[PDB]
Amino acid sequence: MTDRYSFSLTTFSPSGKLGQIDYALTAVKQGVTSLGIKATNGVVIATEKKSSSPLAMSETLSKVSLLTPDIGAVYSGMGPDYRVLVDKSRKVAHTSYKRIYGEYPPTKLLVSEVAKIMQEATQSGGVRPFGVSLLIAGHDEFNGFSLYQVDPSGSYFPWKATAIGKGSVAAKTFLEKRWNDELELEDAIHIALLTLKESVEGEFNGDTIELAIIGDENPDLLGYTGIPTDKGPRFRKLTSQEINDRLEA
Amino acid sequence: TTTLAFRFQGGIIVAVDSRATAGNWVASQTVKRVIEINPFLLGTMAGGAADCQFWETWLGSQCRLHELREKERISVAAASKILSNLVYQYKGAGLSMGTMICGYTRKEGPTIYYVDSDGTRLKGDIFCVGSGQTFAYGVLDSNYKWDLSVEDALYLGKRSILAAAHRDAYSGGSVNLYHVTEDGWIYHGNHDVGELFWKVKEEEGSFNNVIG
Amino acid sequence: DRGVSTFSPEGRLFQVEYSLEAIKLGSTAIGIATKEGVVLGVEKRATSPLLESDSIEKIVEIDRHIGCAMSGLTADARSMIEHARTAAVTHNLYYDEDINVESLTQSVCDLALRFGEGASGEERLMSRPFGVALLIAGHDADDGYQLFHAEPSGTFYRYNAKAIGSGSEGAQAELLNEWHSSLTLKEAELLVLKILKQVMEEKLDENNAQLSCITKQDGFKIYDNEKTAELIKELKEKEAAE
Amino acid sequence: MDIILGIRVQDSVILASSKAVTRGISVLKDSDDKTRQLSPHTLMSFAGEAGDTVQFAEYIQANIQLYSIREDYELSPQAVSSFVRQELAKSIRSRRPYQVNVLIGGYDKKKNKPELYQIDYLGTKVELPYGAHGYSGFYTFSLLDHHYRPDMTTEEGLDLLKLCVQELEKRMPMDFKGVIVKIVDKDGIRQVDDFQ
Amino acid sequence: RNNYDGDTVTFSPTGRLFQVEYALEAIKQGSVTVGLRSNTHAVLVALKRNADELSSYQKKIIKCDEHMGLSLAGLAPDARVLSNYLRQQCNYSSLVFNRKLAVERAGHLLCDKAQKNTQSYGGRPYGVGLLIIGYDKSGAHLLEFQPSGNVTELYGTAIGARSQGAKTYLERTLDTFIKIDGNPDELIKAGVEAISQSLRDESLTVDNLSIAIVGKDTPFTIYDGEAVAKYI
Amino acid sequence: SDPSSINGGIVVAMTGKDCVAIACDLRLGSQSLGVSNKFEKIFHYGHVFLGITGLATDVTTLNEMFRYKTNLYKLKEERAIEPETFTQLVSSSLYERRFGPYFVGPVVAGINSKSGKPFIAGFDLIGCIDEAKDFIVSGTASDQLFGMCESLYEPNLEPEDLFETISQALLNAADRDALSGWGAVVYIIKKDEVVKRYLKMRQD
Amino acid sequence: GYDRALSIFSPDGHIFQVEYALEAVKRGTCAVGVKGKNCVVLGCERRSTLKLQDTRITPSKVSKIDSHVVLSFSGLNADSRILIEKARVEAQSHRLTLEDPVTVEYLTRYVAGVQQRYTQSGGVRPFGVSTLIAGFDPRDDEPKLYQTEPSGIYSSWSAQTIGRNSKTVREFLEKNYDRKEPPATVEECVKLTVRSLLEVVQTGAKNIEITVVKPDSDIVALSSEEINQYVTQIEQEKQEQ
Amino acid sequence: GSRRYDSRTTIFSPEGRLYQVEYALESISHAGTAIGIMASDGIVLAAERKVTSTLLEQDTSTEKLYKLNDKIAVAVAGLTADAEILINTARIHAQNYLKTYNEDIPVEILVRRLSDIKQGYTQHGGLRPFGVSFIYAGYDDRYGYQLYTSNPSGNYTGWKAISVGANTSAAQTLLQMDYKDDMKVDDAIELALKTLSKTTDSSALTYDRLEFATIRKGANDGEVYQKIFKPQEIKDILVKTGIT
Ligand SMILES: COc1cc(/C=C/CCCN2CCCN(CCC/C=C/c3cc(OC)c(OC)c(OC)c3)CC2)cc(OC)c1OC
Repeated sequence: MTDRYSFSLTTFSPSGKLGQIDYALTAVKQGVTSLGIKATNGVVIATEKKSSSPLAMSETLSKVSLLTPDIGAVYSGMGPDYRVLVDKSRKVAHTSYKRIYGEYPPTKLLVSEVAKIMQEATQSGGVRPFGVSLLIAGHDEFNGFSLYQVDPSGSYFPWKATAIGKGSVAAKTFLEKRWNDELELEDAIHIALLTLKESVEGEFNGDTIELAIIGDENPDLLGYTGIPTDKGPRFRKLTSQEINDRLEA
Repeated sequence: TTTLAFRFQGGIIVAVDSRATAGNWVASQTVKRVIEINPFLLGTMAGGAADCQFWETWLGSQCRLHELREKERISVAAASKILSNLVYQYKGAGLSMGTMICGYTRKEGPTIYYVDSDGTRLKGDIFCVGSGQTFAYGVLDSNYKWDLSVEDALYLGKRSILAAAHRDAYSGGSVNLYHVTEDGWIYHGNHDVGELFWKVKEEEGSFNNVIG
Repeated sequence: DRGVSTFSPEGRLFQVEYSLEAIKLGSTAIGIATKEGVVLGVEKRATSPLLESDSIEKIVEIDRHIGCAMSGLTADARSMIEHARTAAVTHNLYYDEDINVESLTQSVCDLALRFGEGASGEERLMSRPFGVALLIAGHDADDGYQLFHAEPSGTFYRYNAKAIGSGSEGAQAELLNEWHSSLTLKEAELLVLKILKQVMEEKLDENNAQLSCITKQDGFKIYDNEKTAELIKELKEKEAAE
Repeated sequence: MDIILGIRVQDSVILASSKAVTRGISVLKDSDDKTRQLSPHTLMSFAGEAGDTVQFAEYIQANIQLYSIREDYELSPQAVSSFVRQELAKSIRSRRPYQVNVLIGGYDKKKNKPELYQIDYLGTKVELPYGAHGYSGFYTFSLLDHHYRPDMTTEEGLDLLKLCVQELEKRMPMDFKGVIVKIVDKDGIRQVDDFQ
Repeated sequence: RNNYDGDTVTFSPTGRLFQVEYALEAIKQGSVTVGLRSNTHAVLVALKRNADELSSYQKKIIKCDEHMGLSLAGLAPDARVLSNYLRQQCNYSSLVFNRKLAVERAGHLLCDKAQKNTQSYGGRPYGVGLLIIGYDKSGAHLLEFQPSGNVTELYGTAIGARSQGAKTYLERTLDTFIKIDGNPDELIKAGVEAISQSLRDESLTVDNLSIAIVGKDTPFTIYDGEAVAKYI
Repeated sequence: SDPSSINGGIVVAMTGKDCVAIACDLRLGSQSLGVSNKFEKIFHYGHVFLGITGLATDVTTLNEMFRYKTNLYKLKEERAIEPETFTQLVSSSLYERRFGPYFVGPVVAGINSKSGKPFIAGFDLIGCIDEAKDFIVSGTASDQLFGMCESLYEPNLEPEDLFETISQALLNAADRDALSGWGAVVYIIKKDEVVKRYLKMRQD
Repeated sequence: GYDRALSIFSPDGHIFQVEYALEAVKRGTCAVGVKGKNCVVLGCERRSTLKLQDTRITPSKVSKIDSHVVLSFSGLNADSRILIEKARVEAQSHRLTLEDPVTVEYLTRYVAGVQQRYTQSGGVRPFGVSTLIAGFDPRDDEPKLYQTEPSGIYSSWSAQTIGRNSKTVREFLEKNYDRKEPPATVEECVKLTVRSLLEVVQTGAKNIEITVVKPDSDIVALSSEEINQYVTQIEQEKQEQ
Repeated sequence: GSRRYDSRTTIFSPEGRLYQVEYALESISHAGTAIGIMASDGIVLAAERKVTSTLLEQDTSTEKLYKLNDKIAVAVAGLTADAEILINTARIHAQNYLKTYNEDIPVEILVRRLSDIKQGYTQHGGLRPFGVSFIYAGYDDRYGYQLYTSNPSGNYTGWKAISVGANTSAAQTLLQMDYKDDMKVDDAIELALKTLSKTTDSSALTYDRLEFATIRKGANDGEVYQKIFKPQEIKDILVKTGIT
């Protein structure tokens, strides 16, 4: 009550920088590394499930989130800002898309919509920018597979592969010299597993690593049968047994 | 009731009766159906007594505020369009008004607007309004000359109201007369239809089918 | 920094106080109240000789029995004058009579102090106090001829004569000498002309000062140049005499 | 009922509007002009509910005149009529709908074409060789369907109109006190100084 | 130098509210006025101050109902607002309940009114002091209102410029003015005598003197001009 | 007083083999009075076709509105809307007015530019979707239209066969309808091309 | 709901946001108007910051408000647009409600009022604009010229100027305008306008714009050529010395 | 109170300039360079993508060139997100115009509306301005081909050729040298590429760092085509000029 901050909290400095956006960006850099890779037939996004205390619970720490049955997201930076952003994201996919066209938004559109929410926080009265960057991976029918990065400025760009947070510069360099445009989904997973290794300081197993694929339709994950025109979600979060299983490489 | 206004070479003659009825009951024979908006503008009262008397007084307030801001006499056009526009905002709410806004400016000459609660606004030379209107029109229509004298114009307006006071059950009491010049208006008295009928009958030879 | 409605340690409203400063920067206006009427004069004070001297309006009519003189930021006074005009007319609509000079002035003053940034009560919608002051002259049947000074402090005082703007104290001191209870109206005119000529930067003439009066008989009239020019001459001869 | 007629000929548009104004039992006026000029080359005639007609007409005139000064451009007749059509379609679902019918007559100075638009109080707009609101169609449309030619002169169109008004003057119960006739061409808008 | 007085919403580290304290000071600048009461009456006497000998003297007495009114020392437009709001609650009392509003009750209303302006940002405290007299169902009453929102009932008091002279007088003659029942012309002289302890240095004219009386046989009535010559 | 019947008009749409057809009369009346013989009731936004019968003012309003929305759809999605998706857009836009609806009866027709599959659909005035693979009818002569189609219709008709059927069904139904007629238009639509023929009919 | 008091008094009694608005005016391209015996001319100065400027689609410095009254400004451009819209609407509304076009004074007084309000309202800054408003009253032959400042003050002027080096041009003007003999022809008036403008803008007949208002909605903007002939003629009348 | 934290984004400096606008213009000076040139038979829009990796997607990406109409494009220099808010708004305005008048919005009217919005952010509401400058390319039948510029002050102007973003002094000087009224679209295309070639804050100009669009009259008189160039197209035309 009596929210009197109707003036903007992000202004232009005389140098021409938007301070709060730079600082938010900075908070992202110090965040745990996460990465994405686009293969021919799928996308993988990955991050580190850095447990604070070993008394904390691994599953409880989700950093990889379904947005749409064909769209996943992951982040680096301030986790609460992300959780919030995920829920606005899911709601907007329904509210400005599913409830109007009867289908889920294409991946770029959902992205420009998260971008919109973020931009407003760099301009609306009384707020600070979000302290996160997201990688968002999806598949719609007309654009196929895609992978985007969205920053606290509201800017976003499509990537063949990228990474954000602490080990981003090393990861990006390593990714650059392993990415070709003929990777299967499976290959790109292996590469993602490699690139994560360098950035992960300590223990490196299926319970300290999170992984998602945006891939084939899983009619096993639909929950119902009888409408052949309705296939499963393309999004799939890998199991710790699944990660560990191919960690033998 | 019966109210009339018409313009001629000498300005505007305004004539009205003064009877108010509720049902069959004559509530008053003494109502002022001419509203003196300001020394240069007259309005007439028909339909709702309160609606005319109220908003035309309010009109007088708006006319003064105009003269203070703009340092000049408000045009009869502008005065009437204020009344009209107001009324039109209330359309459907049940206001009842039928009225001539009358004035004489240098820019316009003698000018009459008819304005009603339907949102109607009409410039014209002769108007009659009310239950007695159809009688007064007949007298007016067959005697109106643009070049009527002032004495004669005053008569014609008076005789037209008498005509309607006689035949219409809802008009009567007395006639109130006005002359509107460019210098403003002049009241020309209140004449009881009682006395006036007999004088007119005797001196004019009309109303032959009445025993007197 | 600090609020637009804060108190100084001496218990004064900064913004109000700073507004009185802008006012002393304004062209001079003087009023004198006689028993044959009230006179108001203002120093037009034109910026350039290309400016049309007629277009300077510092004495305005509020109702037929109420006149106004202004000094300060004169753009600020437009809306006050509007509210005063609306008030005198509204009162006449509601009561079929002329509003008292006192009450009209009290209504203008209410309009001041209505400033701030969210003072919890209703709506104090106005960023800053008015930077202009008024001499409100009038007649009514209860209190005869009357002169008022309306400040941006929402305060108002009744004077028998009062000057505001550039060289008020100069003028006021001169008024304090020349004013007595039995001044004629024609005297008060020459008197306003005198005291204006002292304190005006330029030399006095019908083109750079303007005079007005409010009389019971004729209400509020602003004098024309030819009318005023003649009173200048009347004073010039009066003053070449021991 | 009030008479609102229009016909567009070869290179001009003709509008005919009844001159009578009746309040209940009296004909208060016989000299009424039921048109407003929107642009130098666009005229709108109107008939319908008492207060609504002029209020609407003047509202539309103000908006077209404001557009014109803001752009130093005279909006095309088709554009003016799309604006009016939307304004009526808004009002039909408002708290008190303007009950006004209109014809729009304009010369499209850009296309050198006369155009005529018919729109009712509910937003139904249509473009026509000739049109009428109210009962006016019922008497005159058999006449126009017959004699109308796309290549008529203004003189021929004025004759065709003269026929229409005669049919109306003989079969219609109401006395509409004749019509005012106005032409919109490339030189703008003029009123026939004497008709019938 | 000190950083705790830019608004009314800030406590100093001492626990003080400077903006309120500053407003308090506005009062002391305002011209003196005195209140006192017996058991049958309550008098206000106020010294209205002019600006010029060309000017008028600021009315310091405001009537709130037929049984209640007040004197103002300080910023005037704030006594307008405050008194007008008092005319309202007095009115409400009479319209809705046919009950003359208790003088105590008006006191509480003023306090809560003033308090609101000392806890909320963007506001300023009231810069006016008020003394309120009235005769209600429990006799004569005198109240002292401070812009902090402090109201006290007292047999007598004074506020404003050199207020302390009158106030001291009153403290000693208390056994004597409270026992003057049924004689108002003398409760006025006693009020005028107390107000003469604060003159430095001027004589009370007819133009600057303002008495108000209210009691058992008298509705709140304000005496000015010739009507006060009697007590000079 | 029945808004859906002030102006009159009909629209019918059918599917054939790798094609669809959509047709409407050309009438706009004011009850008994014929007003215009050129009031087309079929619109397009890309390769998707929309027919609208019902109150003429709402027909026009609805067409302008889906123009506006499908334009915006293109600018954002960088593609043209498809018939399935557009049907959903129609349904939800009509339901936005559930308690003061447009008095219309939309019909959608088009070929899905990716699947090539022929699609038609119909709605009521508040947006309920009728998707059928045979025919959809709407208008003042809808019962006539229903009777005709149910008899005249075979599945998988080649485009030029389909044209004969849809035309005969529209024509013969408008002729048993006082409020339809005054001309007709037929669109034959394939993913390749679209043909639009005006029909010769009685003018009474 | 941003309602911070931006325009406030400072202890000398100045309102610094209104005064800094004047600074914005001094910066803007010069503008001038002078009253003929039976016309008014508006002269403005074309910005010479950059060229490759498209001349037919760049906003001109003079705007028609109604068909008989023009407004020219000096100062922030984006600011002036807002003021122009508001007045164009009031011009129409005034005609809609009173069945007369606005007098030049009325419209000036309107615009003035808008600016004044921005000097006294929470959450807004004053206008960085000063205006010249010219034309003729309806059914009147006498020419009108008014100027408006960001403080909301307005007044009438035989001739006047605003913006860059207006102080210079004003000097030229007061030493060249005989109030008892105003340029009693369109030519004499258009000439005197260029003489004033040209002695601050420098040779550029492409750096000058002219618009002429005559009685009854006769409003005409001249091409460079008409202006260039006016330039050339006083180069010569001067180079005869 | 909160008054302390208020940057006061809409006040005048003592020289009568607006801090945030001035500062916003500064921000835009660091953004990729974009160019608009108007020929007798078209308009060219060219722009340099500020950021590129080898992993960035070329075709799937936009940051400089956007459709407003089927008749009007913009080139963007500055804060991408701030531009999309302003772009979407403009897109809606144009449709509003089309729905009202059944005519496409004339380029200027769209441009004026959009400048008016920016203007507002510098006069009320205590918000930061948008960190965006816009080059507008479009056709209407009142003025034909038009080219406009708008910036955070809410000011707009019309141009034959113009540049925004980084190194505008260099670019303006270059266009001013080689621009001719009788220029054709193929010429303006080349002049644009070459102006970008000499102002790049980077070593050599490749296709994958460039965005390109052209507004033509085409084969059919009456219709205007908007061509937003594919990577391979930009690449090919890069070869056909003296580059690559
Ligand atoms: C002279 O004094 C008198 C006057 C009268 C009659 C007064 C006439 C005044 C003139 N008018 C005022 C009265 C009313 N009037 C028109 C009726 C208005 C229709 C309302 C309406 C309702 C609707 O239904 C929803 C509408 O929408 C369809 C609508 O259109 C928008 C309008 C006509 C004009 C009767 C008297 O006898 C007892 C009398 O003597 C004492």
